[PDB]
Amino acid sequence: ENLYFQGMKKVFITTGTEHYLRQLMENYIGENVTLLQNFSQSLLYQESTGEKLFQEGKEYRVLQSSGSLKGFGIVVFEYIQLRDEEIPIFLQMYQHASLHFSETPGLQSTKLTKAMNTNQFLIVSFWDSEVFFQEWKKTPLHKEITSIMKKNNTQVGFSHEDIYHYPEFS
Repeated sequence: ENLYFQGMKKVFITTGTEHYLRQLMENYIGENVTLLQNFSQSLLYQESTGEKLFQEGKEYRVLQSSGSLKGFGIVVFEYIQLRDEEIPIFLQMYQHASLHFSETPGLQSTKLTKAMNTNQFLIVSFWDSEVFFQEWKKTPLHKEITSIMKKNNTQVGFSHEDIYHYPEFS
């Protein structure tokens, strides 16, 4: 089995107003669901195994994962487009880099994912605070992600870095 193509571990990402997404959370209470927010927008992040079926949001296949979500801090979404020729190289490099994620200060968890049926990749990283993420920007992995993000951008919204935080405590 080639899990790049056939893997069943997924991330679903649904954007919307806080009110809508809080209703959506109510309907999927007791699921793997996290509400995140930034200045513009709210987002629901879920990990699950299987298919989207009728569920909302955009689906990404998880290729590589590390760590575990602690439920606080900031979450960074790095969307990049890879050319076919780059994919084996990038996956190997990322796997080698990931051997050192446990030594990366403030890094809780990472997900390397691919949009279903396309060459758009999404790297999700969970951090204790933005300070730790800003330090990580100094690393070769961040530099190469940034390079690809700029070089391969087809200018239709598939390449961007979005930062979210956990919502106000209620």
